[PDB]
Amino acid sequence: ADVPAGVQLADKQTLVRNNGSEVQSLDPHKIEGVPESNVSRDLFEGLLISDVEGHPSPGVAEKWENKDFKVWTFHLRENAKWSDGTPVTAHDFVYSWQRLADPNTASPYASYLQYGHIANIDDIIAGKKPATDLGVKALDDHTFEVTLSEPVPYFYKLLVHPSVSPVPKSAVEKFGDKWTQPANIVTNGAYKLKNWVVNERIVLERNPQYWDNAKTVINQVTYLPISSEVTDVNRYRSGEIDMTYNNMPIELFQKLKKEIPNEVRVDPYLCTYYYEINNQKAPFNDVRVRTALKLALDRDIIVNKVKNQGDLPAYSYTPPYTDGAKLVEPEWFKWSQQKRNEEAKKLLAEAGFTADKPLTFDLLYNTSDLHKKLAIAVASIWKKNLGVNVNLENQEWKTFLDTRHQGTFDVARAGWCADYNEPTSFLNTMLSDSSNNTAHYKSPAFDKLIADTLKVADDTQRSELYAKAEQQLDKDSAIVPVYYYVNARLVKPWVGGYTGKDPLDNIYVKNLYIIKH
Repeated sequence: ADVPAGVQLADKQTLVRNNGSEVQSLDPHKIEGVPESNVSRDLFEGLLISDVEGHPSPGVAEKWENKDFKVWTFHLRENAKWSDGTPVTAHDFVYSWQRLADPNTASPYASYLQYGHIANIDDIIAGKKPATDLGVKALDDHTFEVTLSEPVPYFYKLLVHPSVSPVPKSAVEKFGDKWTQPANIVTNGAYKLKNWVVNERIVLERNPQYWDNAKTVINQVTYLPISSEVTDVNRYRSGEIDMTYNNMPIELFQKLKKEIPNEVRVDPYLCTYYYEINNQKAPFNDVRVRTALKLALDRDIIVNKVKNQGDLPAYSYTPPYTDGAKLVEPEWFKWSQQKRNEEAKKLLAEAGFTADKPLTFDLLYNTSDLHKKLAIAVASIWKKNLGVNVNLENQEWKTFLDTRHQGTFDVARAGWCADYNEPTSFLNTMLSDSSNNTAHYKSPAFDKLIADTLKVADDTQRSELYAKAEQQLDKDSAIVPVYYYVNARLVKPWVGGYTGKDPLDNIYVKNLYIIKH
């Protein structure tokens, strides 16, 4: 942390953060969510990290170069160490990205190496080539070189993501899936794992071996797994919680706005809230059905009347304020709701849905006040605007992700947040073979538009193809865009260092500090 001149610090430097839910795991190769990444950033540090405002900055790599945006050489700082005191080296990285590529890891983020276009990743995911063939090599203990199959100018921006964080081979190999237990884990970020009580708390303690330890100020941070936004606000206002999770409850937000204005942080956020449709299951494999639901959902009601927390009605997957996005707002978004509603009902009648045999299906969401309340209004809206019947189902975060990967669903509440600030961070997740593709959407035309983005060396060219890829996605009604999020959470007046300027919300506890109160 960079403490401002003259701020007086508290004696006690401890932080309690709500984290939305029980993390799927602490293994960087086994995770895919915001809660998983919150804790990962404090424990495992990659090549680059986001600074306090989100800019890609030095992590384990102190400086790097590229040759034609295809061969990237990372110079690793020499004092980078793990919590057992042993050096962090380029060999750590080679082993880790290899472990991520390997199909026997079954990482949900295995496709991240495709997104970066590391050489040979497609045959490695496919089983055609062993993982040791990945285009990565340690030139020496402090020099890691990456070779891509094509120029990727924004490549280094991908490197702040948890999936490309180093994992310590000797803990993984001797303890298997128990490597992340506190007695077995070894970490290289600012913190170390002190305690892990499933559905109770995760307690991190400062890691003295961390290379930038001298600037770390919080000595201990606890991550809570509270999925009730009401309860998180409640324990924040009671004094137990210092920073809530950034999901706000409908029951209390307006009141909070009026009661504690200074503590309500409302900032730009590159996430999109959508109802993810299972594109390979009947009757959702019929574009008419999918378009009816997209059009009959009333964004003005959901976003401005029922949520009203500063979100913006959405008409696409990629957020339009993403760096490099110049999106075409479709015609249906400008229509009246009644015109959307008529159109939606017409397509369903063409799909053969009658009043005697209505369209009835499930709507899966992750346990949450916010999502339950939005789910009930959507159900109602869809019921009165289109005549469809919806059955609401909640699941704990972990089970919920796993249901969506399984394809054991109809429609599911979803949210995708950028991993790096560029449109492919969203668009790559819809590629036919993406490991992130829980929509189970396969469009050859969609795939080709995105494959062409790196065959041109023009920004305008590349934004126009992103724009066309969003239109293809909208043409197929792959999803139901609801709103672009804002980052809204409560932060105690004494928490210094949360600027609200990173649009990915990549917060590190090593950059925070408690002001004396």
